[PDB]
Amino acid sequence: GSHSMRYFYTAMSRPGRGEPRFIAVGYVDDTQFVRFDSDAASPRMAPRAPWIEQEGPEYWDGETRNMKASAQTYRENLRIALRYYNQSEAGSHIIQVMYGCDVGPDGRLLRGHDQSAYDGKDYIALNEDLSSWTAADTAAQITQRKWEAARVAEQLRAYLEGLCVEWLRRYLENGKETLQRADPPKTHVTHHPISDHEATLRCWALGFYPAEITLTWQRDGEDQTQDTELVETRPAGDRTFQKWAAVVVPSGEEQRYTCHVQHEGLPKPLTLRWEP
Amino acid sequence: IQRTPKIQVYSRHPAENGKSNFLNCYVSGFHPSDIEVDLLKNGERIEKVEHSDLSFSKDWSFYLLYYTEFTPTEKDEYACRVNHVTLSQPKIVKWDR
Amino acid sequence: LTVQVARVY
Repeated sequence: GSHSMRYFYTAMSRPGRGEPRFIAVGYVDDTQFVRFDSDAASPRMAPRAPWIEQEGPEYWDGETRNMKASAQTYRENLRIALRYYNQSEAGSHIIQVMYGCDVGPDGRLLRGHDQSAYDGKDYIALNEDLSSWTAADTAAQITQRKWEAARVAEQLRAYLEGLCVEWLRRYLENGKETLQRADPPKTHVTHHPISDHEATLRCWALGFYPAEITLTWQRDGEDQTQDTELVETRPAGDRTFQKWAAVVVPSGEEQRYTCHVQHEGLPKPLTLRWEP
Repeated sequence: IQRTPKIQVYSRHPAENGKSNFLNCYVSGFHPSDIEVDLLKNGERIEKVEHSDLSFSKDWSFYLLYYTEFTPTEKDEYACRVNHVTLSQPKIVKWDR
Repeated sequence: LTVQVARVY
Protein backbone atom coordinates (compact mmCIF):
# COMPACT_ATOMS: atom_id res chain seq x y z
CA GLY A 1 0.00 0.00 0.00
CA SER A 2 1.04 3.57 0.75
CA HIS A 3 3.91 4.36 3.09
CA SER A 4 5.36 7.22 5.08
CA MET A 5 8.60 8.27 6.68
CA ARG A 6 8.46 10.74 9.54
CA TYR A 7 11.01 12.28 11.89
CA PHE A 8 9.95 13.78 15.20
CA TYR A 9 12.18 16.23 17.08
CA THR A 10 11.49 17.40 20.62
CA ALA A 11 13.63 20.19 22.07
CA MET A 12 12.91 21.08 25.70
CA SER A 13 14.54 23.88 27.66
CA ARG A 14 15.09 23.48 31.40
CA PRO A 15 16.65 26.58 32.96
CA GLY A 16 18.88 25.76 35.92
CA ARG A 17 19.21 22.18 34.71
CA GLY A 18 21.63 22.49 31.80
CA GLU A 19 21.12 22.93 28.06
CA PRO A 20 17.83 21.95 26.38
CA ARG A 21 17.24 18.24 25.87
CA PHE A 22 16.99 17.16 22.23
CA ILE A 23 15.31 13.88 21.27
CA ALA A 24 14.82 12.72 17.69
CA VAL A 25 12.95 9.61 16.60
CA GLY A 26 12.40 8.24 13.11
CA TYR A 27 9.48 6.15 11.85
CA VAL A 28 8.50 4.27 8.75
CA ASP A 29 4.71 4.01 9.06
CA ASP A 30 4.12 2.83 12.66
CA THR A 31 7.61 1.35 13.05
CA GLN A 32 10.31 3.31 14.89
CA PHE A 33 13.73 2.61 13.39
CA VAL A 34 16.12 5.23 14.81
CA ARG A 35 16.55 7.39 17.90
CA PHE A 36 18.81 10.15 19.22
CA ASP A 37 18.79 11.49 22.78
CA SER A 38 21.11 14.29 23.84
CA ASP A 39 20.78 13.10 27.45
CA ALA A 40 22.18 9.65 26.67
CA ALA A 41 25.57 8.84 28.22
CA SER A 42 27.00 8.79 24.71
CA PRO A 43 24.52 10.46 22.30
CA ARG A 44 24.31 8.94 18.84
CA MET A 45 21.75 8.02 16.22
CA ALA A 46 20.97 4.43 17.21
CA PRO A 47 19.03 1.59 15.52
CA ARG A 48 15.58 0.63 16.81
CA ALA A 49 14.59 -1.80 14.04
CA PRO A 50 16.44 -4.86 12.67
CA TRP A 51 16.41 -3.77 9.01
CA ILE A 52 18.24 -0.49 9.70
CA GLU A 53 21.21 -2.22 11.35
CA GLN A 54 22.77 -3.18 8.01
CA GLU A 55 23.52 0.49 7.30
CA GLY A 56 27.25 1.12 7.45
CA PRO A 57 29.46 3.30 9.70
CA GLU A 58 29.06 6.26 7.33
CA TYR A 59 25.30 6.20 7.85
CA TRP A 60 25.42 6.18 11.64
CA ASP A 61 28.28 8.68 11.83
CA GLY A 62 26.60 11.06 9.39
CA GLU A 63 23.25 10.81 11.15
CA THR A 64 24.91 11.30 14.54
CA ARG A 65 26.74 14.44 13.37
CA ASN A 66 23.50 15.72 11.88
CA MET A 67 21.51 15.10 15.05
CA LYS A 68 24.12 16.89 17.15
CA ALA A 69 23.98 19.84 14.76
CA SER A 70 20.17 19.82 14.83
CA ALA A 71 20.29 19.77 18.63
CA GLN A 72 22.43 22.91 18.58
CA THR A 73 20.15 24.55 15.99
CA TYR A 74 17.00 23.95 18.05
CA ARG A 75 18.62 25.08 21.29
CA GLU A 76 19.29 28.33 19.45
CA ASN A 77 15.73 28.31 18.11
CA LEU A 78 14.47 27.98 21.69
CA ARG A 79 16.39 31.14 22.63
CA ILE A 80 15.08 32.95 19.54
CA ALA A 81 11.50 31.88 20.28
CA LEU A 82 11.96 33.19 23.81
CA ARG A 83 12.71 36.57 22.26
CA TYR A 84 9.78 36.38 19.78
CA TYR A 85 7.18 35.86 22.53
CA ASN A 86 8.66 38.30 25.06
CA GLN A 87 9.17 35.47 27.55
CA SER A 88 11.58 35.26 30.49
CA GLU A 89 14.56 32.92 30.75
CA ALA A 90 13.09 31.35 33.90
CA GLY A 91 10.55 29.09 32.22
CA SER A 92 10.82 25.76 30.40
CA HIS A 93 9.64 25.61 26.78
CA ILE A 94 9.31 23.10 23.96
CA ILE A 95 9.78 23.16 20.21
CA GLN A 96 8.48 20.13 18.34
CA VAL A 97 9.12 19.28 14.71
CA MET A 98 7.62 16.64 12.47
CA TYR A 99 8.68 16.23 8.86
CA GLY A 100 8.86 13.61 6.17
CA CYS A 101 7.31 12.14 3.07
CA ASP A 102 4.35 10.03 1.97
CA VAL A 103 4.69 7.79 -1.07
CA GLY A 104 2.18 5.65 -2.95
CA PRO A 105 2.31 1.96 -3.98
CA ASP A 106 4.63 2.84 -6.88
CA GLY A 107 6.96 4.74 -4.56
CA ARG A 108 6.12 8.15 -6.02
CA LEU A 109 5.86 11.13 -3.68
CA LEU A 110 2.26 11.53 -2.53
CA ARG A 111 3.07 14.52 -0.34
CA GLY A 112 5.67 16.18 1.87
CA HIS A 113 5.62 17.59 5.40
CA ASP A 114 7.61 19.98 7.56
CA GLN A 115 5.72 21.41 10.52
CA SER A 116 6.62 22.75 13.97
CA ALA A 117 5.01 23.74 17.24
CA TYR A 118 6.06 25.90 20.16
CA ASP A 119 4.76 24.87 23.59
CA GLY A 120 2.24 22.53 21.97
CA LYS A 121 0.71 25.09 19.61
CA ASP A 122 1.22 25.33 15.84
CA TYR A 123 4.16 27.54 14.96
CA ILE A 124 4.96 27.14 11.28
CA ALA A 125 4.14 24.67 8.52
CA LEU A 126 5.38 24.04 5.00
CA ASN A 127 2.30 24.09 2.80
CA GLU A 128 1.44 21.13 0.58
CA ASP A 129 2.92 22.97 -2.41
CA LEU A 130 6.30 22.65 -0.66
CA SER A 131 6.94 26.25 -1.74
CA SER A 132 5.03 28.45 0.72
CA TRP A 133 4.55 28.66 4.49
CA THR A 134 1.69 28.90 6.95
CA ALA A 135 2.70 30.85 10.06
CA ALA A 136 0.33 30.53 13.03
CA ASP A 137 1.11 33.95 14.57
CA THR A 138 3.25 37.10 14.17
CA ALA A 139 6.38 35.49 15.71
CA ALA A 140 6.18 32.62 13.26
CA GLN A 141 5.70 35.30 10.62
CA ILE A 142 9.13 36.61 11.56
CA THR A 143 10.53 33.12 11.01
CA GLN A 144 8.59 32.89 7.73
CA ARG A 145 10.12 36.13 6.43
CA LYS A 146 13.55 34.75 7.31
CA TRP A 147 12.90 31.47 5.45
CA GLU A 148 11.43 33.22 2.42
CA ALA A 149 14.53 35.40 2.23
CA ALA A 150 16.79 32.31 2.32
CA ARG A 151 14.52 30.15 0.11
CA VAL A 152 14.34 27.37 2.71
CA ALA A 153 11.19 25.93 1.11
CA GLU A 154 13.14 25.16 -2.08
CA GLN A 155 15.73 23.15 -0.15
CA LEU A 156 13.08 21.30 1.82
CA ARG A 157 11.26 20.48 -1.41
CA ALA A 158 14.56 19.19 -2.79
CA TYR A 159 14.88 16.92 0.26
CA LEU A 160 11.28 15.69 0.30
CA GLU A 161 11.17 14.94 -3.42
CA GLY A 162 14.64 13.40 -3.55
CA LEU A 163 16.47 11.93 -0.56
CA CYS A 164 13.38 11.47 1.61
CA VAL A 165 11.55 9.34 -0.96
CA GLU A 166 14.67 7.47 -2.12
CA TRP A 167 15.68 6.49 1.40
CA LEU A 168 12.09 5.63 2.33
CA ARG A 169 12.07 3.26 -0.67
CA ARG A 170 15.39 1.77 0.44
CA TYR A 171 14.04 1.16 3.97
CA LEU A 172 10.83 -0.35 2.61
CA GLU A 173 12.87 -2.79 0.53
CA ASN A 174 15.28 -3.69 3.35
CA GLY A 175 12.45 -4.23 5.81
CA LYS A 176 9.86 -5.65 3.42
CA GLU A 177 9.22 -8.69 5.63
CA THR A 178 7.67 -6.42 8.26
CA LEU A 179 7.14 -2.94 6.81
CA GLN A 180 5.22 -4.41 3.87
CA ARG A 181 3.24 -6.86 5.99
CA ALA A 182 -0.17 -6.04 7.41
CA ASP A 183 -1.28 -8.09 10.40
CA PRO A 184 -5.07 -8.25 10.61
CA PRO A 185 -6.85 -7.73 13.93
CA LYS A 186 -7.81 -10.72 16.01
CA THR A 187 -11.34 -9.77 17.00
CA HIS A 188 -13.95 -10.76 19.57
CA VAL A 189 -16.94 -9.42 21.53
CA THR A 190 -17.23 -9.58 25.32
CA HIS A 191 -20.38 -9.15 27.36
CA HIS A 192 -20.56 -7.84 30.91
CA PRO A 193 -23.84 -7.07 32.70
CA ILE A 194 -23.66 -3.79 34.60
CA SER A 195 -27.18 -4.18 35.98
CA ASP A 196 -30.33 -6.30 35.64
CA HIS A 197 -31.39 -4.39 32.51
CA GLU A 198 -28.15 -3.08 31.00
CA ALA A 199 -24.98 -4.74 29.75
CA THR A 200 -21.72 -3.58 28.20
CA LEU A 201 -20.77 -5.07 24.85
CA ARG A 202 -17.08 -4.60 24.14
CA CYS A 203 -15.63 -5.15 20.68
CA TRP A 204 -11.93 -6.07 20.80
CA ALA A 205 -9.25 -5.81 18.11
CA LEU A 206 -5.81 -7.19 19.01
CA GLY A 207 -2.43 -7.82 17.40
CA PHE A 208 -2.97 -5.70 14.31
CA TYR A 209 -0.48 -3.68 12.27
CA PRO A 210 -0.44 -0.95 11.15
CA ALA A 211 -2.23 1.09 13.83
CA GLU A 212 -4.91 2.49 11.50
CA ILE A 213 -8.18 0.72 12.24
CA THR A 214 -11.91 1.46 12.35
CA LEU A 215 -14.12 -0.09 15.05
CA THR A 216 -17.80 0.83 15.02
CA TRP A 217 -20.97 -0.33 16.77
CA GLN A 218 -24.27 -0.47 14.90
CA ARG A 219 -27.70 -0.90 16.47
CA ASP A 220 -30.26 -2.24 13.98
CA GLY A 221 -27.77 -1.27 11.27
CA GLU A 222 -27.48 2.34 12.46
CA ASP A 223 -24.14 3.78 13.58
CA GLN A 224 -23.88 4.37 17.32
CA THR A 225 -21.05 6.89 17.08
CA GLN A 226 -22.43 9.19 19.76
CA ASP A 227 -23.04 6.33 22.21
CA THR A 228 -19.84 4.35 21.61
CA GLU A 229 -16.92 4.48 24.04
CA LEU A 230 -13.75 4.31 21.96
CA VAL A 231 -10.33 3.91 23.60
CA GLU A 232 -7.20 5.28 22.01
CA THR A 233 -5.34 2.76 19.87
CA ARG A 234 -2.47 1.51 22.03
CA PRO A 235 0.81 -0.33 21.40
CA ALA A 236 1.12 -3.91 22.64
CA GLY A 237 4.92 -3.77 22.69
CA ASP A 238 5.47 -6.37 19.98
CA ARG A 239 4.98 -3.90 17.07
CA THR A 240 1.23 -4.61 17.04
CA PHE A 241 -1.64 -2.54 18.38
CA GLN A 242 -4.83 -2.97 20.37
CA LYS A 243 -8.18 -1.19 20.50
CA TRP A 244 -11.72 -1.65 21.73
CA ALA A 245 -15.14 -0.04 21.38
CA ALA A 246 -17.84 -0.37 24.02
CA VAL A 247 -21.56 0.24 24.03
CA VAL A 248 -24.13 0.01 26.82
CA VAL A 249 -27.14 -1.95 25.63
CA PRO A 250 -30.52 -2.86 27.13
CA SER A 251 -30.55 -6.44 28.44
CA GLY A 252 -32.23 -8.71 25.90
CA GLU A 253 -31.29 -6.54 22.92
CA GLU A 254 -27.67 -7.69 22.54
CA GLN A 255 -28.28 -9.35 19.18
CA ARG A 256 -29.45 -6.04 17.72
CA TYR A 257 -25.86 -4.80 17.99
CA THR A 258 -23.12 -5.54 15.47
CA CYS A 259 -19.45 -4.60 15.57
CA HIS A 260 -17.80 -3.56 12.34
CA VAL A 261 -14.07 -3.78 11.83
CA GLN A 262 -12.05 -2.16 9.06
CA HIS A 263 -8.33 -2.80 8.68
CA GLU A 264 -5.78 -2.97 5.85
CA GLY A 265 -4.95 -6.58 6.78
CA LEU A 266 -8.56 -7.61 6.19
CA PRO A 267 -9.70 -8.51 2.64
CA LYS A 268 -13.20 -7.34 3.52
CA PRO A 269 -14.61 -5.48 6.55
CA LEU A 270 -15.68 -7.77 9.40
CA THR A 271 -19.03 -7.95 11.14
CA LEU A 272 -19.21 -9.72 14.49
CA ARG A 273 -21.63 -10.05 17.39
CA TRP A 274 -21.72 -11.29 20.95
CA GLU A 275 -21.84 -15.09 20.88
CA PRO A 276 -23.15 -16.33 24.26
CA ILE B 1 -0.97 25.54 27.53
CA GLN B 2 -1.02 22.16 29.33
CA ARG B 3 -2.70 18.78 28.76
CA THR B 4 -3.36 16.00 31.26
CA PRO B 5 -2.28 12.44 30.38
CA LYS B 6 -4.63 9.69 29.33
CA ILE B 7 -3.62 6.43 31.03
CA GLN B 8 -4.21 2.85 29.95
CA VAL B 9 -3.02 -0.20 31.88
CA TYR B 10 -3.19 -3.52 30.08
CA SER B 11 -1.20 -6.60 29.08
CA ARG B 12 0.57 -7.43 25.81
CA HIS B 13 -1.13 -10.81 25.57
CA PRO B 14 -4.48 -11.91 27.07
CA ALA B 15 -3.96 -12.57 30.79
CA GLU B 16 -3.47 -16.19 31.81
CA ASN B 17 -2.52 -16.85 35.44
CA GLY B 18 0.85 -18.56 35.73
CA LYS B 19 1.85 -17.62 32.18
CA SER B 20 4.52 -14.98 31.58
CA ASN B 21 3.39 -11.74 29.96
CA PHE B 22 4.08 -8.02 29.68
CA LEU B 23 2.42 -5.36 31.81
CA ASN B 24 1.91 -2.11 29.92
CA CYS B 25 1.11 1.41 31.00
CA TYR B 26 0.53 3.67 28.00
CA VAL B 27 0.40 7.38 28.76
CA SER B 28 -0.70 9.72 25.99
CA GLY B 29 -2.20 13.04 25.01
CA PHE B 30 -0.15 15.03 27.49
CA HIS B 31 1.84 18.26 27.37
CA PRO B 32 4.47 19.19 28.40
CA SER B 33 6.65 16.10 28.12
CA ASP B 34 8.00 15.66 31.66
CA ILE B 35 6.11 12.82 33.30
CA GLU B 36 6.63 10.31 36.10
CA VAL B 37 5.42 6.74 35.68
CA ASP B 38 5.72 3.79 38.08
CA LEU B 39 4.43 0.26 37.68
CA LEU B 40 3.09 -1.12 40.95
CA LYS B 41 2.88 -4.70 42.17
CA ASN B 42 0.62 -4.78 45.23
CA GLY B 43 1.31 -1.09 45.87
CA GLU B 44 5.07 -1.46 45.53
CA ARG B 45 7.16 0.05 42.75
CA ILE B 46 8.52 -2.47 40.24
CA GLU B 47 12.23 -1.99 39.52
CA LYS B 48 13.95 -1.62 36.15
CA VAL B 49 10.79 -0.81 34.20
CA GLU B 50 11.57 0.15 30.60
CA HIS B 51 9.94 2.73 28.37
CA SER B 52 9.71 3.79 24.73
CA ASP B 53 11.50 6.78 23.22
CA LEU B 54 9.59 10.05 23.59
CA SER B 55 7.42 10.83 20.58
CA PHE B 56 4.21 12.68 19.87
CA SER B 57 0.97 12.58 17.89
CA LYS B 58 -0.18 14.92 15.12
CA ASP B 59 -1.78 17.24 17.69
CA TRP B 60 1.69 17.58 19.31
CA SER B 61 0.64 15.69 22.45
CA PHE B 62 3.24 13.24 23.77
CA TYR B 63 2.99 9.50 24.34
CA LEU B 64 5.10 6.89 26.14
CA LEU B 65 4.81 3.17 26.74
CA TYR B 66 6.14 1.84 30.04
CA TYR B 67 6.41 -1.92 30.29
CA THR B 68 7.71 -4.79 32.37
CA GLU B 69 7.79 -8.58 32.33
CA PHE B 70 5.27 -10.07 34.75
CA THR B 71 3.45 -13.28 35.60
CA PRO B 72 -0.15 -12.51 36.62
CA THR B 73 -1.88 -14.43 39.40
CA GLU B 74 -5.24 -14.49 41.16
CA LYS B 75 -4.11 -12.55 44.22
CA ASP B 76 -1.49 -10.11 42.89
CA GLU B 77 -2.72 -6.57 42.19
CA TYR B 78 -1.07 -4.47 39.48
CA ALA B 79 -1.34 -0.75 38.84
CA CYS B 80 0.18 2.26 37.12
CA ARG B 81 1.02 5.45 39.02
CA VAL B 82 1.36 8.63 36.98
CA ASN B 83 2.41 12.13 37.98
CA HIS B 84 2.33 15.18 35.73
CA VAL B 85 2.33 18.96 36.20
CA THR B 86 -1.42 18.93 35.42
CA LEU B 87 -1.95 16.55 38.35
CA SER B 88 -2.10 17.83 41.93
CA GLN B 89 -1.41 14.30 43.14
CA PRO B 90 -0.30 11.01 41.54
CA LYS B 91 -3.10 9.28 39.63
CA ILE B 92 -3.32 5.53 40.11
CA VAL B 93 -4.97 3.29 37.54
CA LYS B 94 -5.52 -0.34 38.54
CA TRP B 95 -4.93 -3.06 35.96
CA ASP B 96 -8.18 -4.65 34.80
CA ARG B 97 -7.92 -7.70 32.52
CA LEU C 1 17.60 9.67 6.43
CA THR C 2 17.28 13.02 8.21
CA VAL C 3 17.12 16.40 6.48
CA GLN C 4 20.11 18.74 6.32
CA VAL C 5 18.70 22.21 5.62
CA ALA C 6 19.58 25.37 7.56
CA ARG C 7 16.46 26.46 9.46
CA VAL C 8 17.28 29.13 12.05
CA TYR C 9 14.04 30.58 13.47
